[PDB]
Amino acid sequence: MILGAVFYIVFIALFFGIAVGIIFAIKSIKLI
Amino acid sequence: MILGAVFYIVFIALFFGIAVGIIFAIKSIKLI
Amino acid sequence: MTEEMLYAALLSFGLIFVGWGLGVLLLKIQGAEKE
Amino acid sequence: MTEEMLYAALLSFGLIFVGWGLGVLLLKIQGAEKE
Amino acid sequence: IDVLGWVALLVVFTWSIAMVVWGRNGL
Amino acid sequence: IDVLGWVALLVVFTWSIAMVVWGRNGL
Amino acid sequence: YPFWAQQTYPPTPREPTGRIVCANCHLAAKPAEVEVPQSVLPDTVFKAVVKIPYDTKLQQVAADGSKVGLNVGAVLMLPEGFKIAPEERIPEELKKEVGDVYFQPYKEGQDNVLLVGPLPGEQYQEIVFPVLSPNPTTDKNIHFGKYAIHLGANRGRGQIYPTGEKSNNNVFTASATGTITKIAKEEDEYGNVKYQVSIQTDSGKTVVDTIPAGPELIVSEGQAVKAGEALTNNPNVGGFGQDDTEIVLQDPNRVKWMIAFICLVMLAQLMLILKKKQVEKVQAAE
Amino acid sequence: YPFWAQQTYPPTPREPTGRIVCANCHLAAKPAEVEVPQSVLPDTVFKAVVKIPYDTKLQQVAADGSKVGLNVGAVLMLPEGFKIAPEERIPEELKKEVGDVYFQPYKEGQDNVLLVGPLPGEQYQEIVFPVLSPNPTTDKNIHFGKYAIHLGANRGRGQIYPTGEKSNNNVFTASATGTITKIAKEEDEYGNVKYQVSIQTDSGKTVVDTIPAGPELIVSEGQAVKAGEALTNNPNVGGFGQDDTEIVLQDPNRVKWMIAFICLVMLAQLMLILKKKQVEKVQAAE
Amino acid sequence: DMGRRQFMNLLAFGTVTGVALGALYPLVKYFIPPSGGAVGGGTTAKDKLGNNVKVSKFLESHNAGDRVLVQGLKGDPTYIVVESKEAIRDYGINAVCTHLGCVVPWNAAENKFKCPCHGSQYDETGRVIRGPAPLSLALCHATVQDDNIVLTPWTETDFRTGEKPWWV
Amino acid sequence: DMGRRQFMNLLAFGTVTGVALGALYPLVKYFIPPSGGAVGGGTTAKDKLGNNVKVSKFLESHNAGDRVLVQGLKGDPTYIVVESKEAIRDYGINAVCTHLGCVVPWNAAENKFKCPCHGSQYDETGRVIRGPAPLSLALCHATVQDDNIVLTPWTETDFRTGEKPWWV
Amino acid sequence: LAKGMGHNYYGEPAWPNDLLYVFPVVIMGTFACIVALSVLDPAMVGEPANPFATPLEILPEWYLYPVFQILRSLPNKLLGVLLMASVPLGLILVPFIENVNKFQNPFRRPVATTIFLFGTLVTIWLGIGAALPLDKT
Amino acid sequence: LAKGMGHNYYGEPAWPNDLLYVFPVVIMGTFACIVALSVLDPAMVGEPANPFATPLEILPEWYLYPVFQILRSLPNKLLGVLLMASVPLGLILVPFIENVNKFQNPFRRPVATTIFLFGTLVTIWLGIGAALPLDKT
Amino acid sequence: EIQALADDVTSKYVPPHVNIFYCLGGITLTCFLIQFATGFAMTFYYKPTVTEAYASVQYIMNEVSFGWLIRSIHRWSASMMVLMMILHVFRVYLTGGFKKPRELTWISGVILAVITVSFGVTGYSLPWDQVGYWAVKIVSGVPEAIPVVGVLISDLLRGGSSVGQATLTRYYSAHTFVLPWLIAVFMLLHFLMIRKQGISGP
Amino acid sequence: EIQALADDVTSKYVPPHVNIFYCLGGITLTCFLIQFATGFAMTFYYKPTVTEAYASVQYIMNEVSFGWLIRSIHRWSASMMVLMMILHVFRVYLTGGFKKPRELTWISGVILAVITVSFGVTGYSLPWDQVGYWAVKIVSGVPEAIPVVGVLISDLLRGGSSVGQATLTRYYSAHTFVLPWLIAVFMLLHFLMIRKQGISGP
Amino acid sequence: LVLGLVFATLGGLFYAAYQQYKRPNEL
Amino acid sequence: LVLGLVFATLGGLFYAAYQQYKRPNEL
Ligand code: CLA
Ligand code: HEC
Ligand code: HEM
Ligand code: HEM
Ligand SMILES: CC1=C(Br)C(=O)C(C(C)C)=C(Br)C1=O
Ligand code: FES
Ligand code: FES
Repeated sequence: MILGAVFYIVFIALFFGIAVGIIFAIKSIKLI
Repeated sequence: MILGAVFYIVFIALFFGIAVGIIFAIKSIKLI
Repeated sequence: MTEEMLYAALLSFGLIFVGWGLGVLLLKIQGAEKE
Repeated sequence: MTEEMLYAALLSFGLIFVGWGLGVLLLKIQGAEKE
Repeated sequence: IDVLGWVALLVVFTWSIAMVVWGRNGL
Repeated sequence: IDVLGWVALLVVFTWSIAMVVWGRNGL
Repeated sequence: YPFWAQQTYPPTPREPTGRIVCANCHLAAKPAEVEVPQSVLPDTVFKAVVKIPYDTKLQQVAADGSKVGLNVGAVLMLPEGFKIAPEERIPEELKKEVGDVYFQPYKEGQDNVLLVGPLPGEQYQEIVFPVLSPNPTTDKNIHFGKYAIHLGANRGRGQIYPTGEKSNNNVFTASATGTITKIAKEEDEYGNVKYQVSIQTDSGKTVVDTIPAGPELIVSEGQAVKAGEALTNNPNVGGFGQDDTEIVLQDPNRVKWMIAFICLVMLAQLMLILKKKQVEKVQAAE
Repeated sequence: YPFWAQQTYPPTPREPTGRIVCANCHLAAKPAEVEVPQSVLPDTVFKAVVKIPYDTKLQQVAADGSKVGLNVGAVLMLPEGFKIAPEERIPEELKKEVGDVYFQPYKEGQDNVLLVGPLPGEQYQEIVFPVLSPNPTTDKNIHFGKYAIHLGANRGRGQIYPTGEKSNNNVFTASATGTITKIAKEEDEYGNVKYQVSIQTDSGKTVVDTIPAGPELIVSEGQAVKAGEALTNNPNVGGFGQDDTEIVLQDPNRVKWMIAFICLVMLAQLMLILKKKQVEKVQAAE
Repeated sequence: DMGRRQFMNLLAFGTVTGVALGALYPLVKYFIPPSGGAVGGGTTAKDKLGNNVKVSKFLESHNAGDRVLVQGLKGDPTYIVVESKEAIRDYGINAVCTHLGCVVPWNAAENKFKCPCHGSQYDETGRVIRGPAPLSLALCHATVQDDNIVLTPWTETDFRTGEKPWWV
Repeated sequence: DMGRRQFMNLLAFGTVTGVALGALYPLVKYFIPPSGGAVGGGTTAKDKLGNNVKVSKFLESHNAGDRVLVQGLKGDPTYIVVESKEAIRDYGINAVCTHLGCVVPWNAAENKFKCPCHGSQYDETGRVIRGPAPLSLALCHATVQDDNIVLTPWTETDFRTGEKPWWV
Repeated sequence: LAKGMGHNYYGEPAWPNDLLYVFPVVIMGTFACIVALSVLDPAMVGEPANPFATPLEILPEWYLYPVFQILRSLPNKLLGVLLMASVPLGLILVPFIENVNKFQNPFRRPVATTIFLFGTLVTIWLGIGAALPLDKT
Repeated sequence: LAKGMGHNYYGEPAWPNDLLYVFPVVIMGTFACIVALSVLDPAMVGEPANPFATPLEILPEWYLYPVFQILRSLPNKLLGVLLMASVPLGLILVPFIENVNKFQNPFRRPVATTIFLFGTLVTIWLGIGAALPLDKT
Repeated sequence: EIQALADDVTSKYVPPHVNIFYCLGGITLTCFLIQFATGFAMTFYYKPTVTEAYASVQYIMNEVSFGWLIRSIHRWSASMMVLMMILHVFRVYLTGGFKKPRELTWISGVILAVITVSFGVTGYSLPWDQVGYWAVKIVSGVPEAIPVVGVLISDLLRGGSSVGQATLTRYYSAHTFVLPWLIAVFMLLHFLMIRKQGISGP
Repeated sequence: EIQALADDVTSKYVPPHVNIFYCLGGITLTCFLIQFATGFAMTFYYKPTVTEAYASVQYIMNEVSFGWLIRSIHRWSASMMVLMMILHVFRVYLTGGFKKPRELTWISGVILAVITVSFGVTGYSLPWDQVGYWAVKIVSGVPEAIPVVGVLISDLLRGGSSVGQATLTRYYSAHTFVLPWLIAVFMLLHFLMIRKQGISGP
Repeated sequence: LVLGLVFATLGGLFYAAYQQYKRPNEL
Repeated sequence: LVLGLVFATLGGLFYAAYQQYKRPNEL
C-alpha cells in the first residue's frame, strides 16, 4: 500500500514540474 | 511412417527438378 | 515397414509431372510458347 | 493505512529537488547558462 | 488400384470447367 | 528519523568523487 | 473472551476468509491498529504496538449493569516462526516496562499465534508486543520475504455468550402487533434485579416478553404498537475492529549486494555523463 | 502357447514397454507382419492379415525330437472397441474361407484383444482376421482417429516351459573348468531314452552334469576344457518377431467437408489465376 | 478490350474471402467450450477429489441444523444442510451471491445469510432482505444415486409460499 | 582544453559494462538448477510417489533373484535386486545403458543384460561384453535410513576382481 | 538551426546523439529502484486454503481502482460496463475533439486543461480504499 | 524489361507486383494439403496413459535421422557429437569456401555440385532404420 | 569490418533541443524489457495448473537462485511501468503531441494501454493469491452482460462459466503468449510511425 | 478518407526477374503461420505438467470443437514445413544466395534451420508419449559427454537432475516462448536483408 | 463408398501447383 | 546495523536523475 504515496506524490511532482509550476517557460519567455 | 515416402520422393523431385534434371537451362541456353 | 509408404513415394513424385504437364497444356490454348 | 506511505509520498517528491539542485550546482563549475 | 479411374476423373472434371470459362469472356 | 544524516552522507560522498574527477583531466 | 475462541474452533481463530471468530459471538464496531517496523532483523527483539481507540471518556455498564469500568482484549497472527522475545534480551526495561502481561498461544505450540489473557483496561491501550525475530539459517524451515500479520481486537461486554444465549451489552426485542398496555420493571434481592415487561396484542392472543436489567429506556403507553419489535434501549458499546499487515526480514548480505550494486550504477551513470557532453568540446571545436 | 500368457500375467500380455510375454519364455528370432487397410469404416467388417515368414521348407524336431511338422501361433491388440466381425455379415465366404479357426479373447471380455487357439501349421501362414469396426455414435465411449495395433507371433517349440524348466528347442549347457574325460549317452525302455554326460574338472572337485535326449552333438575328448560352458548342439528354430501399427476410422461427414472444402480452393486458386495475368492485356496494352 | 466496369472481381476475392471463413468457423468454433449432457457434471457433490460424494458425508459428520456447503451443479458453490429430523434436506442454494459473486455464508447465529464483502442479507431460501444483493438463489434436489447425493435444477410449486422461476 | 588522449572512458563504460555483469551473474546463476539433501531428497528409492520408499518393498514382495528396479540417485533408473539369502543385496546399477540411454533390462533367462534397442549385453555388474555398449554402469549402497533403502555413489575396492572409478 | 529544406513543420536544431550514453544513465538509474524496492520490500506470500472463501482484502491494482470503483460504484446496468469502457474508447476520441493548438505557449489552453485537471481529480477520488459511502472519515 | 536509369550491377529488371494475388494462390494452395493430409492421416495420443519404460523403438523426430544416425552410428567420442555439430557449423563455412567462382556458380565448378549430389546421397543413406529387406526390394 | 554495405556510412544526423525529464515514453518501455525478462525468466519454473501453482511459487521465492528478486522486480517493475506509462500520457496531452502530424501514434498508444493494463489482470491472478484468485473471478463476470457480444463471450476468458483449470490456462497463455505479442506489435507501430516530432517554434 | 497520414505510397521498390523453383522460401514460412496459429490455438488447452499433459491431450482430441484438426495440422504442417524448408535450401545451393552481399541472408537462414529443427525436439516430446517421452530423454544426454562445464550445461535443458518435471517446463517455455521469438527475429533478418535478387541465364 | 476416394482426393489436388504453372508475363 | 540504511539506499540514489540534469552544449 506504500506504493500509493510512492507515486501519489512522485508524478504530482510533474505538474509543479509542468502544469502550475513549469511549462510557462514559454508563457514567460514571451508575454507580449 | 508413410510420410517417409511422402517426401523421400517428393523433394527428390527437386533435383531432377534442378540438379541432374533441370537448372541446365543455363548450361544449355549457353554452351559456347 | 517399406511397401506401404514406398508406393506413396514414387506415388506423389509422379503427380509432379501429372500436373506440370497440364499447366503447360493449358498454354497451347491462350498464348505461351510454341512447341 | 495512511501514515506509513503518506510520508513516502512527499518523501520522494522532495528528493526531486534534492537532486535537481545539485544537477545545476554541478554547473556553476563547468560552463552552463542563464539566457 | 483403380485410382487413376479417379484422378482422370475429379481432376479433369475441374479442368473441364477451366478451359470452359475463357470460352465465356474471350468468347 | 536521522535519514538525512545519511542522504547528506552516501549521496554527497559520490558527489565528492564527481567534482574531484574533472580536477584530474581539466587539471 | 480470547480463550473462548479455542473452546469451539481451536485449530485456529482466523477464518478461511480473513475474519476471526470473535464476531461469531461478541460482535462490536470500533477501530483498531497493529503497526510494527517495515523491516526487522533475524534473531532480533523488536516492537509491535496494538493501539485500541475510543476516548477513555467511555465507561460501559457491567455484568449487573452498574455503569462502570471498561476492558480491552485481542488476538494476533505473527508470521510463521516469529516468537515472543526472550526475557534476557528484551533490551533493557525501556521495553519491558510497557507491556507486562500474559501472552498465551492458541493451539498448544503456535508461538507466532498469540492471545492476551491480561486485559488492562483504561490502562494498556497500546498493548505493546516485545517480539523476537527468527533466524532462517539456524532453521532452513524458515524463509524470508514479507509475511502476513493479522489481528482482531475486542472490548465492551459480549453480546453473545459461549453458553449459547444473549448477553447484556446489546438490545432486547420482542413479539406483539398491538399497543402494549403496561410494564413489569422491578428488582431482586442479592445477586440479581430484573426488569420484566407486559405487551398486549389484544388482537387475539395477548402475548408479551421478558427484557432484563441493563438497557435504559424511552416512552411508555397510549401506543407502542408497531408490530411488537425492538426494545427500549441498546447499551452495547462492544468494540471489535481488525487490521492486517506484513513485515519483512532481510538477509543483510542481501541488502549489501543490492547496495554494493548501486554504487556501480552510482558510478556508471556518472562516467556515462562524464564522457558525452562533458567531453564534446570536440564538435564544439568547429 | 498363447494361453500360457494369461496363466501368469492375465491382465494383459503387452508389457508396459512394448513387448509381449511370449519372450519371457518361448524365445525365438524370426520376422512377422500384421498389415490392414489405411482407413476402415464404422460398423464394418474388414481384412487383417498376419503373415508369418520362414520358407515352408522348414521342419523342426518335435516333443520327442523326431524331425517333423511345424506350427504357427500368435496374439494381437486390435484398437479399443474393435471386435471380431459378426457371422451374418463377413461378406460372402470370399472372406470366411480363408480364416476358419478359434479366436479367443485374453482376459474375459476384451474383444479387441485376441489370441488364436488354432495353430494351422504349414497351412495358415496368412491367418486372416475378419474384423468389424465399431460405431462411435451408437457408443459415445468410442472415439475416432488413429489407434495402435500391436502383435507378437510365435512358432517352433518352446525353449522354456510354463512348468518352470528347460524345453527342447534350444541348448543344454554345463559347469566345469577342466577337460571332460568321458560321456554317458544311452537310452530308455518305453516312454523315454536319455543321453547323460560325465565332465571331469579333475582340478579339485570333479563335477559333471545331465544333458537330455534331443540335441545332436559334435566333438569328444582330449579337450573340451574351456571352463565347462555350452553343450554339444542346439535344435531351436523358434520363431517370434513383432510388428506394431495403426488404423484410422473416418467420420464420412468429416471427409466430405474436407473435400467440399477442396473444391472451394480448387475454384479459388483458379479464379485467382483467372484474373491476374489471365487478364493483364491491360499494361500489355501500352 | 477496355476495362472501366471492374465490378466482377467481387467474386475474385468475394470467393477468396470465402476460403477464409470456411477455414476458420472450424477454428473459431474450436476455442469454444462444449458440454456433455446438461446439469450433472461433477453433479455428485464432487468436492474437488473427483469423488462421487455419498450421502453419509452429511449426517453423523454433521448434526442438527449443521451448515456446510458442497460443490454445486455446473460448478457453483452450492449449500447442503442437515436435518435434525435424522436424515437430511432435499435441496441447496446457489450460494453465488446474486449481487456480485461473494459466496455468502450462513450466520451461525441469527440465520440471516449476511454476505461478508458488503453485508448482504438473506433467509432460509436466499431471497434478499437488505441490500446490496438483488434476488434469491437457486435450490436443488437431493437423492441417492449409487448412494451419491445427486443434485438438480428447478421450475415447480413448493410447501408454503415459494416464488417464480426468474432465469430462462 | 584539448582532447586527443581519450583513454580514461574505459571506466566510463568499463564500469557501465560492469553494472551489467553485476545484474546478471545473479540471473545467469538463476537458470542454473537447484540442489538436493545428501539425506533424503529423492534418494530413498522414491518411485515417483514422493515416497521415502522402505526396504520391505523388496523382500516378500520379491523373492529369489527377483529383478525389479527403482528410482535411482539424481533420477537415474537404478536397479534393486533381492537376495535368496533372505534380506537383500547392497547396491544397484545405473541401468542407463552406457551406449546411448536405453535402460537395458535383465534377462529373465541367461542373465545377460541385453539392451532392447540394439541388443547390447552386460553381466552382474554392468560391464559390456557385446557391443554397441562401451562400458559398465555404477552400483550403490543399500541401507535402512528411517527404514528407507537409501542409495549412494562410489570409489573403492570390492569382493573379487572389480574395476576402477571411470567418471570424475 | 534552420534555412530552406524541411518546409514542413518538424524541428531539427542543434543537440544530436550523445544522450544514448546517458539514456543508459537513465535506464540504469531507472532500474536500480525496482531492486532497491524489490529487495528493500520483497514480494508477498499467497494463501491457498479455500476456493470459495472471500478475502477481506479484494480489489486490483491502483490502476484498476477507478475503473473498478465505477464497475461497482453505480447500481447495475451495462452503464457500469459501458461507462468504464468509455475510459478507453471515449478517450481515443480526444485528438479528434480537442484539436487546434498553435504557436505561443501551445502548452496549456484551458477548456481542455481544467476538464483534465479534474477528469483526474475525480480519477484519484476513485482510488478509494473501500467501505466508503463515498467520502469523509 | 531490363532498365536504363539506375543502371547498376545486381538490380531488378522486370515483371513487378501482381504475384501477390497469386502468392495467395500459392499460400492457399500451400495450405489445403496440410489439411487433407491431416484428415486422411490424423495424429494421435498413445499408450502413454501415464508413460515410463524403455520402448521397443523411439522413432526420433522424423527427419533428424542422419544427425541421429551419426550420434549412434559411430562408437562414442565427442566425435559423435562434434561430427554432428559439424553439420551446422561446418556448413556455415561454405559461402566462405566454395566462393571461388568469382561469377558462374559451383554448378559450373561441379567440384561443389558432386560433393553436394553426394553429401546428400550419404544423407539419405542415413535416413535408415527398423528391420526390413536389403536384398529383397 | 564493412562488406555488402548499406547505409554503412551516414546515420549520425537528426538534431533536438534542451527539454528536461519527459522520457516517460522510453522509460515506460524500459520497465517492459524488465518484465519481458523477469517475466520470461519465470516461464522456466512457473507450473501453471489448478494447484501446482501456489505450491510452485513458494518454490521460486523460498528455495531458488534469486527467485524473490526476479519476481519482486517483475512485480514492481510491472505496477511501475504502469505508472511511468500514465505520466507518459500527461507529458503527451499536455504538449499537443498527437496534434495533427500524427494522432494515430497516440491512438495506437491507447491500445498499448489496454494491453498493458491487461497484462496485470492476467498475471496478477496467476499466483492464485486469495486476492489474485477472486479479483479475477470477479472481473471474469464483467462481460456476462451485453447482447451475447458479452454473455456467450465472458467464457472466452475463464472457460465455460466458473473458474479453475481453464480460467488459468487461458490467462497464462494470454499473459505469456497472446498480449506479449500485441503490445510488441503496437509498440512497433507506435515507434515505426513515430517519424514526425512533438512540437516546434522560435 | 485517404488522408496523407505518415506518408505511405508505393512502398514496393523494385521489379523481380525470370524463375520458378524459388517459392518454397515463402512456402516454408507459410506452414509456420499455420503452426503459430494451430500451435498457439493450443496454449489455451495444453497442460505442460507431469500429472496431466497426456490426460490433457486426450481432452483436445476427445472433444474441443475440432481439436484433432488443429493438432493434426500442426503435426503435419510442422513435419511439413521442415520438408518445404529443406527444399528451399536446394533451390538455394542449387543456385546461390551464399555469395557476396547476401553473405548472410543465407547464414542467418542457417540459424533459422536450427531453431526450426529445435521446435520439434521440444514440442515433439510435449504429448507425454512413450516415443515423445524417451526420445528427448535421450537427446538430453547428448550434451553430457563434454569437458569442463560443457557437462554442467545439458541441465539447461532437463531442469531436473535426470528428467525432473522441469525437463518439460523448460521445453515448453522454449517451444512456446523462446524459439517462437528467435525464429521470428531471424526470419526478419532473413527478410529485411533480402532487399536483393538473382537468376543467371540469358 | 469412399474407401478409395479417401486419398484420391489429395492426389487429384496437387492442382494448386498446376495453377502456378500458368506462371508467365513479359512486361 | 542497516535498519535505517535499508532505504536510505534508494533515496540517496535518485542520483541517476541528477546526472540527467547536466546536459549543456551550444549549437
Ligand atoms: C480533459 C482532459 C482529460 C485528460 C487529459 C485526461 C487524461 C487521463 N485520464 Mg481522464 N477523464 C476526463 C478528462 C481527461 N482525462 C473526464 C472529463 C473524465 C470523466 C468521466 C475522465 C475519467 C477518467 C477515468 C475514469 C480514468 C481516466 C484516466 C486517465 C488517464 C490514464 C490513461 C489510461 O490509460 O486510461 C485507463 C483506462 C482503462 C483502465 C479502461 C479499460 C477498460 C476495460 C475494462 C475495457 C476496454 C474496452 C475496449 C475498448 C473493448 C474493445 C474490444 C475489442 C475486441 C474490439 C489519463 C492521462 C484513467 C486512469 O487514470 O486509470 C488509472 C481512468 O481510469 N480518466
Ligand atoms: C530520457 C533521457 C529520454 C528521452 C529525452 C527520450 N527517451 Fe526514448 N525512446 C525509446 C523508443 C523504443 C523509442 C521509439 C523511437 C521511434 O519511434 O523513432 C523512443 C523514442 C524517443 C523519442 C522520439 C524519437 C524520434 O527519433 O522520432 C524521443 C524524443 C525520446 N525517446 C526521448 C526508448 C527509450 C529508452 C529505453 C532504452 C529510454 C531509457 C529512453 N527512451 C529514454 C528517453
Ligand atoms: C477474540 C479472540 C475475542 C476477544 C479478544 C474477546 C475479548 C473480550 C473482552 C476483552 C471482554 C470483556 C469486556 C468488558 O469490559 O467486560 C469480553 C467479554 C465477553 N466475550 Fe469475548 N472475546 C473474543 C471472542 C469471543 C467469542 C467467540 C465469544 C462467543 C462465543 C465471546 C463472548 C463474550 C461474552 C459473553 C463476554 C462478556 C463477559 C462479561 O463481561 O460478563 N467472546 N471478550
Ligand atoms: C504368445 C502369447 C505365445 C504364443 C503365440 C505362443 C505360441 C506357441 C506355439 C504356436 C507353439 C508350438 C510350436 C510347435 O511347432 O510345437 C508353442 C510352444 C511352446 N510354448 Fe509358446 N507361445 C506363447 C507364449 C509362451 C510363454 C509365455 C511360454 C512360457 C511360460 C511358452 C512356452 C512354450 C513351450 C514350453 C512350448 C512347446 C510345447 C511343445 O511343443 O511341447 N509360450 N508356443
Ligand atoms: C503474507 C501475505 C501477504 Br505479505 C500478502 O500480501 C497477502 C495478500 C494481500 C496477497 C497474503 Br493472503 C499473505 O498471506
Ligand atoms: S457480493 Fe454479496 S453483498 Fe456484495
Ligand atoms: S542404448 Fe542400449 S543398445 Fe543402444
